[PDB]
Amino acid sequence: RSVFSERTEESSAVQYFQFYGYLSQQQNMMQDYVRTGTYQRAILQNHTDFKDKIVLDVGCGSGILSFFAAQAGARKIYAVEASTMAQHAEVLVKSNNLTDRIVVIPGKVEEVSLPEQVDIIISEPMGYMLFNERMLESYLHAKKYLKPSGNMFPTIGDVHLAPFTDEQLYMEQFTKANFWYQPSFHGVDLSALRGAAVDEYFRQPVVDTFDIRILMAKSVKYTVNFLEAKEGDLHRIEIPFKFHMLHSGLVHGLAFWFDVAFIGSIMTVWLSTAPTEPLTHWYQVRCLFQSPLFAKAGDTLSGTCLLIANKRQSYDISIVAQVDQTGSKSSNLLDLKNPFFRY
Amino acid sequence: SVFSERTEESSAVQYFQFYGYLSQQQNMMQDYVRTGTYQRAILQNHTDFKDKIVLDVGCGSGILSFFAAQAGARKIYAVEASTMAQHAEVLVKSNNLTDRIVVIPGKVEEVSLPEQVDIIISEPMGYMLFNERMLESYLHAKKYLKPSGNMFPTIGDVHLAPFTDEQLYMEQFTKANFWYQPSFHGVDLSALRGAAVDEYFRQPVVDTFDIRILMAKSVKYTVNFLEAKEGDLHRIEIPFKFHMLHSGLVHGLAFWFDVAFIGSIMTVWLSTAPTEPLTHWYQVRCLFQSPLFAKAGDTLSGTCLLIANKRQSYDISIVAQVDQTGSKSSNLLDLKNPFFRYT
Amino acid sequence: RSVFSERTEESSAVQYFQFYGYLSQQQNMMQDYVRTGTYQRAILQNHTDFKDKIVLDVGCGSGILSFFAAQAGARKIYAVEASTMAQHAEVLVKSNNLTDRIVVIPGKVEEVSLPEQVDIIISEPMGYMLFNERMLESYLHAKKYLKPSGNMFPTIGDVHLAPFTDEQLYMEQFTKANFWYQPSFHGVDLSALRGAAVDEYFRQPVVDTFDIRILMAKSVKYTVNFLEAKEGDLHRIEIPFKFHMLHSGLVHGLAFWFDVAFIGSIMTVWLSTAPTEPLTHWYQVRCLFQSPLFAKAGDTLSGTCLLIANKRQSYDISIVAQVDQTGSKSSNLLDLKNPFFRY
Amino acid sequence: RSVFSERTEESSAVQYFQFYGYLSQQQNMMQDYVRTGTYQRAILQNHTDFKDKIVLDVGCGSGILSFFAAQAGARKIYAVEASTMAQHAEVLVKSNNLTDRIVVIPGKVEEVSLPEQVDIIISEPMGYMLFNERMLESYLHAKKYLKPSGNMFPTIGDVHLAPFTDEQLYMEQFTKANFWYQPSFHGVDLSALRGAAVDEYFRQPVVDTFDIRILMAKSVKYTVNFLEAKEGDLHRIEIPFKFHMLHSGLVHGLAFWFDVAFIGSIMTVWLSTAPTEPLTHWYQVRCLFQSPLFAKAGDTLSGTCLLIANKRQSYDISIVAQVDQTGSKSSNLLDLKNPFFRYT
Amino acid sequence: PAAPRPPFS
Amino acid sequence: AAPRPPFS
Amino acid sequence: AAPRPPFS
Amino acid sequence: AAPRPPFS
Ligand SMILES: *CCC[C@H]1O[C@@H](n2cnc3c(N)ncnc32)[C@H](O)[C@@H]1O
Ligand SMILES: *CCC[C@H]1O[C@@H](n2cnc3c(N)ncnc32)[C@H](O)[C@@H]1O
Ligand SMILES: *CCC[C@H]1O[C@@H](n2cnc3c(N)ncnc32)[C@H](O)[C@@H]1O
Ligand SMILES: *CCC[C@H]1O[C@@H](n2cnc3c(N)ncnc32)[C@H](O)[C@@H]1O
Repeated sequence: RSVFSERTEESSAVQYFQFYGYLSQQQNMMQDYVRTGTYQRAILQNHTDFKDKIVLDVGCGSGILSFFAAQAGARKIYAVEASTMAQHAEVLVKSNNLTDRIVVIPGKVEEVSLPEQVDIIISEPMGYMLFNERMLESYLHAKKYLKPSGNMFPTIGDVHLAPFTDEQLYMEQFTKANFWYQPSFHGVDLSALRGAAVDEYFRQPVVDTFDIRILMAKSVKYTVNFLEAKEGDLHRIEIPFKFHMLHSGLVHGLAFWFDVAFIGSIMTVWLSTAPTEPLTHWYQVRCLFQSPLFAKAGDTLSGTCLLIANKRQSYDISIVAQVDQTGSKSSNLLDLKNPFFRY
Repeated sequence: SVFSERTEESSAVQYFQFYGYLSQQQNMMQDYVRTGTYQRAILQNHTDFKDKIVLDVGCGSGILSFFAAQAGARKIYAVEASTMAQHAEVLVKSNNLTDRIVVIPGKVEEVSLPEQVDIIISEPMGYMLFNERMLESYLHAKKYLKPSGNMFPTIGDVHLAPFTDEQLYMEQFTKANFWYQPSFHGVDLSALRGAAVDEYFRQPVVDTFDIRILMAKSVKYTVNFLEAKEGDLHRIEIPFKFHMLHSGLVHGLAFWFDVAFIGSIMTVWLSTAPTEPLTHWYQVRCLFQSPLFAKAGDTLSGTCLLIANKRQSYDISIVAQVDQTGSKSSNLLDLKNPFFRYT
Repeated sequence: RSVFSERTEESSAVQYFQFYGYLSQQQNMMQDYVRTGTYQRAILQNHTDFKDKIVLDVGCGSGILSFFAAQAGARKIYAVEASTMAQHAEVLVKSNNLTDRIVVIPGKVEEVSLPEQVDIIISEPMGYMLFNERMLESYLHAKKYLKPSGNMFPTIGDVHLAPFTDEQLYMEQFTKANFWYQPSFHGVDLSALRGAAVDEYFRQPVVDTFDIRILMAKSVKYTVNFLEAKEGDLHRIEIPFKFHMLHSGLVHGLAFWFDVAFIGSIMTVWLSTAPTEPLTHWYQVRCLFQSPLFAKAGDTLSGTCLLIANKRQSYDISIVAQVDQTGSKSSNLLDLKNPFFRY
Repeated sequence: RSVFSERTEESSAVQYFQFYGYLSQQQNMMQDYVRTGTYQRAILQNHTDFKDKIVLDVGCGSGILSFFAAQAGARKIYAVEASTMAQHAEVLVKSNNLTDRIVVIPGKVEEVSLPEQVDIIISEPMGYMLFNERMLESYLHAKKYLKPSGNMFPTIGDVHLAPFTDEQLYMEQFTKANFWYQPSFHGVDLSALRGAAVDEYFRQPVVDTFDIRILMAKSVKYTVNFLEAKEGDLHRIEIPFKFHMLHSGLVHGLAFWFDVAFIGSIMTVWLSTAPTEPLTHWYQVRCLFQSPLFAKAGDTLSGTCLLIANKRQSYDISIVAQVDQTGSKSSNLLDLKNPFFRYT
Repeated sequence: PAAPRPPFS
Repeated sequence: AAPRPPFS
Repeated sequence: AAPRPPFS
Repeated sequence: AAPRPPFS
């Protein structure tokens, strides 16, 4: 009956929140020093946005962000977490003698009740490629508890996409798929499944990092302004792109990364997952074309990245791209929920 | 049905989604020990398949049914509940075996077969043999088996042996001690260290090891698939009494399994023992909460009790003591969520 | 209506003999010091087989072998060449003051007329893989002019074949065929020809050299005895093989090389094109499988190589090989007249 | 029986079309982006010359040019091809869902029958040095299917000639031939064939590329207008030249390249193989003089390049040249069918 | 069936 | 976690 | 000899 | 389509 349960298969939500119940997964994100340190930097450097304020922390996990809000002078912090990690968060609140300022509220942010409106919302709603997990809609949904002119940390999110050339990666995945090309695997002809194997392997986004020399054009930006957007805006995301090739060669796909900005009263702090920046636990995301497109320097590669939200808390991505000069055209579908962790 | 009564829907969804991926079929097929030995057992016992009715429980891509056809099977019913059954049908057609291999999508507890069979083939072994609870579907399929019919595999042996691995034991606390700091970004996390320790010890460790860490001849618990009922797997009590061949600290029990294809011509063995070439099942180890010192010649007695649960796996209770000293330890592990430590 | 014209299409013969009319092609062969040095060694070390004897030189080109026979004291040497190189051979005979001993007779050995029977025939009838060019049949045909006690230089030919592993070569060829995989080459879908492209590229024998460590089993030998064989014996050449694999890995194809032996009265002299020997202009020849077979050390790779002579002065080669232990089977055809020169 | 067979030895035609039956040779040409890209732009950017028109594609190969004509909106395209590649083009027409618009006709354009006249002919008849393969004649022969005011893509072809200096290319010929100038190669005196070896190398036109700084005079141009020329005009091609030397030095031969122009209703597109342009699979062609000719800046190098068609689908090349100010003369005879591919 | 957050260091 | 561990 | 030279 | 491979 809640916004969450109507857009989410129970089976998906069970494993999703089960994953976040593990302390080792909290450690994994907390050890990302770029992510944790930049979050603390954004909050403390903008202490004026928290001093004697009312705060809501959506998906607080162990509560680290609420503790940062407390360090910045918050009057009262509501820390909403839907996994069993909420129990461990309450333990930390009591062991750090902050019961008078951090109030853990177990449950989904779409289902819990708060005693008052808040001045500012803090959260880490970013999945890999930004949009995975569909936590951004929960983050936006929480704005029902936000006073007018209330702030949000992060405030905006920039999605970047750029074409890349990586023949080794394309061959690595093509070689994997060519296992189903064998006409006599122990005497059995698999070749009929060759096509379906290619589809499956190339639907997998490749999550790892890469040298920036593989990019063949200036990135295109797609901005989500969390102060303005409605959760309905993320059900069908359409990202048009028109790249201007800076190098000639084979475009094997598009690389993705994201930045979020904490636009506070003292300064704007950026948290970037770009390949030009130190590595984070989000890495970067690349979508492979089944067949690379050939482009010349000065050519334009135009197309559209259409992200359709599914009830498994992820997106089905369709990427169509064409070299305008030759009409060479590539269409691809990706299952953002089945990534290939290559690093 | 029998299957749905013992399985939570959330677990069954994610379980069959996993087996819907051609890449996961490929992972098992590429295991030469696994695939080769199954082929060897079926072909070298051709008289058990020549002009016979065959049932294949959980056929996946159908490789075992093709092996049964190579051995001269008259009619092969291949049952698979995951969407991989659609790919099996494709391979049946492309291999011109539609007249001999009938693919039936669905659970073996729910589908309908038109005739009894002479022999049932299957790969129902999970890691530690019992994970996935496929052995119960394999045994449940005997309602379609003609009297005096055979089963490939015919018996399953799970082996338990005590091991010493100081490094493995200590790394649990090394990982948990991340929480043992009084100011992680100004936050005191020490209150969750105990919860982190417990979380790691609930995880069986899936990887391989040098056989020199074993300190006693293994104890063997046999399941005879011809005689056993699926009720025999809801509660598996494995008493053990190890005659210690070496002196040292026993940190837990190591698990592997063998399986036998008792054919009319010969008996073929598929083994995942650490003394054999590695397989995709690796081996499984369960730690004691505390190590037990045992002199070479002592007896280390206790029980390993596996209790089936509705997550298609088992809760593992282990108690052990050094009889000559009375020193005791135990542990309780969740087989459904192991740690893949292999590098 | 000669033997040559019956088995040879004229368009093939015109291009064939045009190639051998170029002095640059004579230089290419003559500068193969292994080839030229070994021929001179075989003749001079067996001078008694030539002293005051009548010699026939089949396909003499510029006449070098005839000069070697004259150095060994031959009384009369008939030097037959069907290409225009015969006129250049005449110039060298006169300029070397050997008009009294070397008589150039232009034409095809199947069509010219010799004034007398000869004691020994000398020739270089070996193409790459030995059999290409079908010059061996002209060599055997020339035995109509050979005395009963006569000899042949070379006397026998050994063809060796062995399985190799060379993933890079396989990927190299498959990358070229994958051009015809594109679904939008300048907006044109080429994928329908993908199959024909792979077939075309993999019917090409690869002519180059390789490191002997890529061989996975001891070579099998097929011997042609030029003293005993008849022309018709080379119309259909069937070379069965059973390899005992010495290493595990992917068998990407079979490698071919040949040895010829000059069995003289004084000593036997061998000319080898084996990859364990110094490189010659014949190099070695490899036939690639469209899909490699996987074999384990100790398996047997058995099959047959069938060479059917065609009217284009070459052979249509059929190679069938199977890993006996698993029934993995690969069938391949190769157009021996359309090789890929890779060096 | 047909115009093609009357002018082509059977043995040359078999080899010639077996070569073009290979997908690897289609791929070799298609991968030439200057070539394939310029044809596409010539056709698409003159869409009005193709929209709802009837098209003849002479020697279509894999049919790529017919697909560009369809992308331009042609109604009916007759794609003629004599090699076995015709069967591969038929597969692509089907798999690209164009069986209603493209009709593959296997056979020689001189022998097949077309059901109707066409509005425009498209082809790639250019061999190296333009004239090799003698495909231009099949292209002009095809005009029997062209309407009175129909067009041709390409519309004209320009071959360019220029004298070059390349001391190292010249000396390389004798370095190779001097293999024969030894008195005891394994005891045999080969020196009597050295002269024959030299003659053989000099008869080969050299196919590769070069720095434009080796050209010593502005190029002379010989033009074929495909809308007006007849087949017989290409049996004997006389190209007189009168080069006004821009640099002093030794002239070692003449360099050749060619451009074609697609003269459309909207615009004219040029495909150029000049050494000033990006390299194509045609490269450039150089024909050496038997002896170099010294010429000073300001001198005139006059002479004639005569191309005589032969029945091996190529030309015998006669080049004669002299420096007018000195009378120093040189010539050479070259077999265009057997060039030396020197590019590395 | 993968993990929401990728493993790191 | 996956029923069958990743193998190579 | 090849009517069209090998390219790239 | 040459009978003998170019050497060196
Ligand atoms: C990237 C980390 C997300 C974080 O938030 C929690 N989460 C996810 N979805 C949630 C809803 N709807 N309500 C509350 N918390 C929610 C995850 O468990 C994780 O800790
Ligand atoms: C270890 C591989 C198991 C294999 O069998 C399928 N499976 C699992 N449980 C099943 C039931 N109850 N009926 C039919 N098939 C079943 C798995 O999907 C996998 O392919
Ligand atoms: C490998 C060099 C062969 C050599 O022999 C000549 N040749 C080939 N076939 C011939 C027949 N039938 N008669 C005479 N000479 C023949 C080739 O021209 C080459 O020189
Ligand atoms: C340069 C590519 C030529 C191209 O055209 C074909 N061709 C050549 N000569 C032909 C005649 N007379 N009729 C039809 N096609 C013809 C070549 O095969 C190649 O594809």
